[PDB]
Amino acid sequence: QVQLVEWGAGLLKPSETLSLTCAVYGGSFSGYYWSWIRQPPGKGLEWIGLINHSGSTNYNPSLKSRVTISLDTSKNQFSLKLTSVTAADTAVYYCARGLGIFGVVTLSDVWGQGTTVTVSSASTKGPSVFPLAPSSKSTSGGTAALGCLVKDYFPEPVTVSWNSGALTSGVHTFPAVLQSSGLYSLSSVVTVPSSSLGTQTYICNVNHKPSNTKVDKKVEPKS
Amino acid sequence: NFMLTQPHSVSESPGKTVTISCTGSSGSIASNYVQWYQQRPGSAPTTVIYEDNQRPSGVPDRFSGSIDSSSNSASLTISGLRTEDEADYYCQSYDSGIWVFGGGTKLTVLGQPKAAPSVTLFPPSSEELQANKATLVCLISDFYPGAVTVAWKADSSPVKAGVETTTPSKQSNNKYAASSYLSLTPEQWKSHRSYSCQVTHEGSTVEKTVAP
Repeated sequence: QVQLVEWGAGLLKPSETLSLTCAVYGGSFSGYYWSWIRQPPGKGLEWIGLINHSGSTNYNPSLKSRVTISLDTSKNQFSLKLTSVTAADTAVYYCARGLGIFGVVTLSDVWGQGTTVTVSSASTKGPSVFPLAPSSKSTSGGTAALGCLVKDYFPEPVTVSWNSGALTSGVHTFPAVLQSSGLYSLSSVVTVPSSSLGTQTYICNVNHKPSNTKVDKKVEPKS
Repeated sequence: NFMLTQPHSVSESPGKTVTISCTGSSGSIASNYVQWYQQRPGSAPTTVIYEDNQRPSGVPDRFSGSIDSSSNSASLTISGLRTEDEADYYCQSYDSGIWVFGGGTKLTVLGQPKAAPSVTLFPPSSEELQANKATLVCLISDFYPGAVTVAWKADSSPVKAGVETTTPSKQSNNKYAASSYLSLTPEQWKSHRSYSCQVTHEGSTVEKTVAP
């Protein structure tokens, strides 16, 4: 049962160097290759550096100036070193098995579990609640969508309610989105009927436990 | 600068045979093997196509792959498309050993009729000008399959300043709701004359225009 593990710090800062190492189970490195692979948020995997038992390496041309992979054959591991970490470096890092010849891996059977590395320097912040008003016109379908927009908070999570839960017809919460500056955003809307619009109260109550922010905002059809 | 790309989504009902593509950009995919990974949600990648035409032990032989050197594209083929095939499909190619991947492929089994999405757009409210902020709101829901792409416009011109698209989640009626948001500034809101949000659902896209 060939097994692999990775480890390291889960939080890194900008302009810092990132250090990892993966451990092997049930084997050696003699003609057994190893790769360090990462999952950018919402994107596919990509690799940075490899090594074999002797110590020869191949590097990612884009991350060549920031990669250093070394083997520790006595205790049977291999280390990832990523200097000068930037916002583009957010990912979860995977070490994988490799069999091959002449530098190219011809076999990747098992994969590591992957360790989480966060690259941000954003402090905790309270959401800026933003009600959104629709066109307030009877569209093709008799549906009126009213809601509030949540932005600029850190970290997760936030849940948005409606009329203290009284309204449930058009309520649809969402997962959060990532602002590149280090804050997050969310969304909430209610799909109320067009006939029942204008006079009924539509209020969302936002919750951000990390920032202890509780804000009540009222949504209006038009002005 | 060799890179991999994968289609955003494909629609196909169970009982048919479906294909998944992955095309190189700068170089030739004939110079390295293609390896396909399947990623069921909440699971680590596992190989399905192996050395361009083989499969690992335990995977049914219906998972067939091929390499086309005419247009530098690779194909993932599933013959007996099953409801249990729902996963994330990735392709592999080597750029001097680079384990690069594409954008990802979401293949869904059709157990429901095709749904034409309805899109509602909300310009930044008046309470946002005093806060020195601005953001277009683009809400899409009630469509299946739930995988669309969004492109912002600024006076009928592409813009990617704050594209933040997150995955559609499950709804109450088994449908999905999209997400794509354009973060902006009050000076930029009044600077132009026409803002729109579009979603390319399958083959036809529906868009609306909002102006300040």
